[PDB]
Amino acid sequence: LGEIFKNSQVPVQSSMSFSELTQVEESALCLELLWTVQEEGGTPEQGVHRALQRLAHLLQADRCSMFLCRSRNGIPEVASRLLDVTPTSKFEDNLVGPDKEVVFPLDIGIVGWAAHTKKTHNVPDVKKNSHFSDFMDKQTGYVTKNLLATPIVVGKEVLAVIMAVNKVNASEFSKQDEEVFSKYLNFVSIILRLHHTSYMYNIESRRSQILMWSANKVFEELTDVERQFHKALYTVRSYLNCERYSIGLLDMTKEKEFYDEWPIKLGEVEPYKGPKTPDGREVNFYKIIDYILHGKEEIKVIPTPPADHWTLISGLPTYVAENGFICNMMNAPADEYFTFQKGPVDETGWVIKNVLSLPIVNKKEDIVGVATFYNRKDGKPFDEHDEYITETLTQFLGWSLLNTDTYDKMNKLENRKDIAQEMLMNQTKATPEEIKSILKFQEKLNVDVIDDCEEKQLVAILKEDLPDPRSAELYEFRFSDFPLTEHGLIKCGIRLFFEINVVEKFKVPVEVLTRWMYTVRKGYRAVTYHNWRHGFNVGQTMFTLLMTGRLKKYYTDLEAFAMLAAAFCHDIDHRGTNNLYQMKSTSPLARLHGSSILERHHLEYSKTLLQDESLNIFQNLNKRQFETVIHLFEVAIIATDLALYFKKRTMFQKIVDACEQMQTEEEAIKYVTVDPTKKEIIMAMMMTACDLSAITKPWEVQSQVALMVANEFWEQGDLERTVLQQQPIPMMDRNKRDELPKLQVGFIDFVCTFVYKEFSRFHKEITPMLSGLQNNRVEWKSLADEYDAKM
Amino acid sequence: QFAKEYFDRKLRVEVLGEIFKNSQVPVQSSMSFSELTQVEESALCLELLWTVQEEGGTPEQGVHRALQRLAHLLQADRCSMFLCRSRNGIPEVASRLLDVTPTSKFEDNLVGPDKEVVFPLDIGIVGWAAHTKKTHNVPDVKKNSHFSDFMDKQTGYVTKNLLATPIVVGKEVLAVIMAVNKVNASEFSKQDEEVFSKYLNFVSIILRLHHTSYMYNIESRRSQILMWSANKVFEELTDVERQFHKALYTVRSYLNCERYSIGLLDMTKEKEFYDEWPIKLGEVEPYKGPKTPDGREVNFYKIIDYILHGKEEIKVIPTPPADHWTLISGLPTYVAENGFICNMMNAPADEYFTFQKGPVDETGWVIKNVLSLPIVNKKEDIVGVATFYNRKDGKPFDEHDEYITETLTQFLGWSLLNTDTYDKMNKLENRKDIAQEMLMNQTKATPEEIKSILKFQEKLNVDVIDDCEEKQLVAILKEDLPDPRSAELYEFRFSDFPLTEHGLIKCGIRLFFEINVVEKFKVPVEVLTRWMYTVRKGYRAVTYHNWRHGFNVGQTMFTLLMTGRLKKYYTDLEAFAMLAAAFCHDIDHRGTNNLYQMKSTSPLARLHGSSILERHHLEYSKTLLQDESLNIFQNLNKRQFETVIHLFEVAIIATDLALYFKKRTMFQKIVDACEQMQTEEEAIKYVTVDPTKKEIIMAMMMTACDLSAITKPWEVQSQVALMVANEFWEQGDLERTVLQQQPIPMMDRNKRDELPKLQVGFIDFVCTFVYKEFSRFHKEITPMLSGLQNNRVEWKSLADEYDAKMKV
Amino acid sequence: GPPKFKQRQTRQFKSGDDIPGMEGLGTDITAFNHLELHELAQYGII
Amino acid sequence: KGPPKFKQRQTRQFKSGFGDDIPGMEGLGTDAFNHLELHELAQYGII
Ligand SMILES: Nc1nc2c(ncn2[C@@H]2O[C@H](COP(=O)(O)O)[C@@H](O)[C@H]2O)c(=O)[nH]1
Ligand SMILES: Nc1nc2c(ncn2[C@@H]2O[C@H](COP(=O)(O)O)[C@@H](O)[C@H]2O)c(=O)[nH]1
Ligand SMILES: Nc1nc2c(ncn2[C@@H]2O[C@@H]3COP(=O)(O)O[C@H]3[C@H]2O)c(=O)[nH]1
Ligand SMILES: Nc1nc2c(ncn2[C@@H]2O[C@@H]3COP(=O)(O)O[C@H]3[C@H]2O)c(=O)[nH]1
Ligand SMILES: [Mg+2]
Ligand SMILES: [Mg+2]
Ligand SMILES: [Zn+2]
Ligand SMILES: [Zn+2]
Repeated sequence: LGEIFKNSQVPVQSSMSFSELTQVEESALCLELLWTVQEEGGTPEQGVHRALQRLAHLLQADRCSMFLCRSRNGIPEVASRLLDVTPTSKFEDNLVGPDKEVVFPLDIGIVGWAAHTKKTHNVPDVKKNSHFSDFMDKQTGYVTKNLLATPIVVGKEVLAVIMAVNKVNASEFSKQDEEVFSKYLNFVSIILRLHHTSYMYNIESRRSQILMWSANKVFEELTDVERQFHKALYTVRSYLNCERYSIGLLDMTKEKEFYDEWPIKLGEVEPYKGPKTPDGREVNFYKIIDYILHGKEEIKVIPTPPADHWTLISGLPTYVAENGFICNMMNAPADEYFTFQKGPVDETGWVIKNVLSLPIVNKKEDIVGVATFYNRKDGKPFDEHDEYITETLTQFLGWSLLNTDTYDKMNKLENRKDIAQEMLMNQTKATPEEIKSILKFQEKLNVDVIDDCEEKQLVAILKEDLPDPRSAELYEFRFSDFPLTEHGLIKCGIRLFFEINVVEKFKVPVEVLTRWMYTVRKGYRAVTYHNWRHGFNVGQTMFTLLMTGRLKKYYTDLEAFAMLAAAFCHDIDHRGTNNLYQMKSTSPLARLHGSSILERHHLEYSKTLLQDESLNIFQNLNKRQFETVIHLFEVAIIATDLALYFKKRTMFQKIVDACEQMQTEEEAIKYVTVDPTKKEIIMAMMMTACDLSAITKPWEVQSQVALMVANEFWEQGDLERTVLQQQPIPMMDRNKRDELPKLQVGFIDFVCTFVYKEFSRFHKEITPMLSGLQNNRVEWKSLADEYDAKM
Repeated sequence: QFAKEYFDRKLRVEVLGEIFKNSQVPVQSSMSFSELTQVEESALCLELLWTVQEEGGTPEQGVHRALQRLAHLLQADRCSMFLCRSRNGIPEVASRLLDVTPTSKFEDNLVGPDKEVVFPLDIGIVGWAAHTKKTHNVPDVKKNSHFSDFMDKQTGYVTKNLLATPIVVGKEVLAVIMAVNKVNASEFSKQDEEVFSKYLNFVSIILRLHHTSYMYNIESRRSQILMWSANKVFEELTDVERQFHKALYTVRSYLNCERYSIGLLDMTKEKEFYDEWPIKLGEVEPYKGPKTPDGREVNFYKIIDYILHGKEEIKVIPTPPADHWTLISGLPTYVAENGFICNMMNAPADEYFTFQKGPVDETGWVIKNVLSLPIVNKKEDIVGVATFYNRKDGKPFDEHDEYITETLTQFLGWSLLNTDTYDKMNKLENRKDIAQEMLMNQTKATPEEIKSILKFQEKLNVDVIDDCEEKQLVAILKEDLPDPRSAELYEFRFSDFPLTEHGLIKCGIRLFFEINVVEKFKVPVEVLTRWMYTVRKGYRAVTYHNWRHGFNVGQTMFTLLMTGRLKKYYTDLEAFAMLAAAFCHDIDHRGTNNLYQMKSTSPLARLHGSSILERHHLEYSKTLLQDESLNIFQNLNKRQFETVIHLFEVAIIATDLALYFKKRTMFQKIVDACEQMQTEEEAIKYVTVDPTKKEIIMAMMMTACDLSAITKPWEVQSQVALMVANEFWEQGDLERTVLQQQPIPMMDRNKRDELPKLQVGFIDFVCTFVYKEFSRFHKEITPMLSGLQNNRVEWKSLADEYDAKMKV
Repeated sequence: GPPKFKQRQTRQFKSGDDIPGMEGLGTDITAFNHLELHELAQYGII
Repeated sequence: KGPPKFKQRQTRQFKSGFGDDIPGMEGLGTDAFNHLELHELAQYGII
């Protein structure tokens, strides 16, 4: 006993010294314990088991144990992982499966107090501590009279609590035992830190993959809530890692129709009583999407599910819809409140073990759906990490609800635009009475309202009811529309279309042509100057240029057809305000079209008119010819913008100079025709000349037209002053009315003179136009100088 | 004796504590690993065990401690550590610890990023060791085929023997450990390799801990970048610039870069014809220069800079010059041209790219590392180039940072759906507004049409402006309008056949004047006339649902309110709104039933789920009322206007027959309750107390007015039934030709002779209930029902003739 | 010459016939007396 | 019995909303003739 004093005896055999051998064997065993973690394919539980066996051997204790720490619903708890670990014990028998664990909340149990305090706790007598619990002792029939537990804390977080119980050869765990425990559990802490870091990396990788795939599927196509949610969930199937999960979508109709409210207010039907979302809507799951992953990988959709549906049999989805909480539940059927299915859920042997239900939340914090995730692939209950992943997924879906709403708004806007355009086309299109007012088939052919007459007969009868082209000076630059009514202008326009020999050549219908002419007239508004009279004047000027000006030799019949049509439709639906007011007033036209707002609007409207089969004047020509006509139409209408003409003046001048040096007309025709760009430039200049042709009219017509233009510009300036609070330019200012002559002189010297000078140089037959302009300028000078005399 | 180690086993706890405490702190020095007793070897193992337990710090300290331990265990010198990296999918090895010697301080051994030496895996035996992931032990390295002498030339130190073992975790190599120039001997030793491996086990443990922590950190950064980008993208719809700026600025804390910028390319693919003219004519030479794979010119139209190294500023340069510090080097243009992910370390050292070799903003910031990535469409078309400059840590960009930024740019490229959708939304909204404005201009009555009715110019001699008081206009209009007694507007037997449509407009304005609402609510006369003419023009030219049907329905309601004495339950404002809704209950009727709208999938059917045409009429009436010129409800309070709008909705929606069929029973109950009241005033109070009762009665009045043609005399009824039959036959023809479906017997022309019988089946099924209940409610509506019965008899007679015609 | 650079990675996330159950997801569809059920359809009321 | 306690939604993490608080957004939403024409052209309102 105590007779011989303590000494570090040298064994000579099998050992140099007791302490030296102890240190050597301890170092070797610790090295092997560290190498355990490097053995890929194993688990940290095996290393912890080896460490606990060594600790039990060294401390002369019994039944070493480990309790892992979880966090559910925001509260921590512990669960036994390794129990009754003793020296020379099998790992498989010692490990506790997820279905046999005992869960302790932090507030009960010595394990709970150790985890909460994050410090070593050594209790010599369990009966003297209020934190001791008898749950495990009564469950397993084991008596404990000594405890020593230190938590495994890394990163200010507890992973496990490891204890030793009932020292066999003593009644107390001394301080040295506590120190040895602390160091060995530091090594176990290294192992558990490695494991926890790997688990964190896997969790974050799963979360990032979920976000990638949800973003890829959401931005793939703009669809509704159901299809988008189905795509996202079906894609992130693998990364959820759940045996089975579902999503239920609630109805979003926050208000009832007035005819469904009468029985409620009259008392015929009792008021609704039952679950309600925080917004106040009745909890009505209108669709359930079930994803089956345990076997056969089934996916099913239940529209208007019954209350007998296995997802809704328990009250958890309805509870989530009512409250909006995140519900984490372990051993759900054992719970009394929610009444889960204790037995098999369906015909196959599947039972509900753990449930995780989260709500999908709109921008307005409304509840759009409830996503319920059932038992995990492994037997372990849902941790805080699974809650993190599923919460991120549900937040992403609630955000993509914006894309769903935008798709719905897209559909509504498209439908409203289609309805408005159709109604506008119905209003604008010429009525059959208006067509009959021109194509008098009833009073001349003796036929019923229904048209079954031959096209040639229609051409022949219409050609006898149109104004004579030689009379009314339709071929002359002096043509004045003042003595003609608008119906006469329509008739003259149809006659102009007939005179170039394109109705018979391209087999355009007579009724279609008349309807198109009348619709084009009705498209022009009732503004002072940019009305149907201006459109017909431009069309007649283009016809004069093509026929009298001998420019038709540069263009084919189809091209001339396009020129006449675009000249007639060059100013369609003009509101009376130029591009500057469109930009300054932030009109929808300016927001839709960037450059040449009015020209692009006219082109779009005229192409819309040509799209309809009842107005398509180019109905019977080839596809390539139609594409050519559309391109010609675009060029002609866009060229009417005077900025483009100002930019291309020099190009046209170069073309004219090149053509002037040739002594043979055939050579000039060959030079122009072979290059489509030259034809397009000449066409743009022709359109500009047609638009400005009002200047070249005789003096009375020019004076009246200039007065009309001035009256339109003054109205625009007054409206700009009223609604834009800006001072108009002197040209558009009404108070500068007496300044009208001088300005016009400038307009002749700045814009119009170049076009007609270059056209007179290019073609001598267009000489009168320029001449007329000069005469008009002289007259305006006589009005400007008088103003200087009036001053 | 007789007690062998038992007492020692009892006291072993104190010994373990003592040895742990007294061997944790002190550091032991020993040589050659073979002149060492097991005790000090165990103590060394405990030292390195403690060193593994970092408890905070950096892995390089523990690696260096282990390296010097190995240096004085192997009798070698100048041990080294090479960290393996990956750039552009190419693995490389850099030097992290150089010339590790026993009793050598750690600071001198560490190699900063500035002075690191990088070897490709095809250069040096370190490269082969990292490639094969196997232990290599080479003497006489000058005779080896893999040895590279570049480091020896750089440092002036000769090597003769070496033993390099790569550190590999998870099939990935992290570092290569070298021991060189064994002293007093050559060839190393097999036991030297064994101890090398058994301590590189400690080194691998440390490296595995550090690598797992780093991988977790980068994955967390990627996940948070994804979260923040998704949160900012889904906030609202916006164009490319603002969306990209929000997404890139919100994640500035997770991108460990001192500076980074984004440059956006011009998206215009084709040019206008007038811009193409100079090129085609040859006056301007064709553009030669950088071009994206899609063929567009490489033009950066806007650049956003994010400066984070000093004072945080976000410079936005619209149309940046080529002098901009991002574009002076060719990297952004190279990325725009090719679309490769470019990782550049030591950027100024490169020759192809003219990166600035000094400070760029006069703030002392010098470009060291660059990472440039392209952003693509769904069509694999480049939209922008994102350039991330030198890393915060100073180390060159590796595969992990490339992963993070590549995921960010992939998300940004996917996010362009919300920009294309934004542009489409703007275009669709603008086109809808333009179409509605032009439709309203086409539909609204011209001033000439107003002057036709309101002849102010012929009685006040103004002829120019409506500068007169409202009393003058009222007096002028009252004389012109027809007298209600002369035109039989009050009678139930009124027929619109003699009158013209202009006469119908005049009679409608007269009806509005009769109920005394123009004067009380101060409805402008010109506004009222314009609204009436606009409502007339809104009705299409269909056979039955034309302006005449709307006028007949309005006049029937006027008769019910005045002659039928049903105005007792309704106030003046309710009667006004009710008449206005009656006149517009069938506005803009295409000429088809709701079933045709549903089957044909018309835009109306997709826009409105149920009661399609009725909701369309209500929406169009509200659109008419929105215009100030057409708004007869101008001078009304907000509450009164809300009441009028509610009455409009109820009336126009209840116009349909399915709702009436579903709600017949409540009207029957109301009539039954009112029938038992002993006094008229009690019934009036009972009806007027509950608003729902008034709404039900008004809906039933809508239904009665809508079918009023049945109660007209036989001459009117025959023509009206012929019109309705013609409309239904036209719809049936449309269904047969377009929808390729056989129509119901009513809409089939072949069942034309069956029109009488069906009308009988109509009269006793839909109209008889409502008219009988109204007759029971008010005896003044007794003639209507009476007339209905007479009409039925006539139809019955015709049916009998049919029964004869097919009997023979 | 330019250094060798990494090509763009698109196959991994490149990836509804593929997604089962989408056929019954595009549109969702939800009263009178016994005799009225046929007469209403006869007259086109519904 | 009472329902088990459940965690509340972490709306505080991303509560933030959209606006111009991001620096540099004020200039981010939106982005030819002869000398004599510069004034005469604008005086006629042609441009
Ligand atoms: N001062 C003046 N300007 C005119 C005259 N004729 C046309 N313009 C200008 O030329 C423009 C032609 O545009 P468009 O007719 O294609 O809409 C007009 O809007 C107007 O600004 C005119 O006789 N006098
Ligand atoms: N068989 C038959 N149906 C009618 C008659 N008058 C109206 N209807 C039906 O009742 C509907 C009333 O709704 P509304 O079209 O007037 O808004 C008509 O569309 C039509 O279906 C009729 O005289 N005979
Ligand atoms: N059967 C058994 N019970 C244990 C073991 N370790 C702890 N316990 C008991 O489980 C109990 C859990 O709560 P306590 O910490 O209060 O007390 C604990 C011990 O009484 C063990 O290894 N085996
Ligand atoms: N001067 C010096 N060279 C070293 C050191 N460690 C390795 N090297 C050498 O750097 C070289 C890099 O390429 P090698 O692998 O072929 O061979 C390596 C060694 O020869 C060291 O600590 N100091
Ligand atoms: Mg124009
Ligand atoms: Mg209707
Ligand atoms: Zn014009
Ligand atoms: Zn009707």
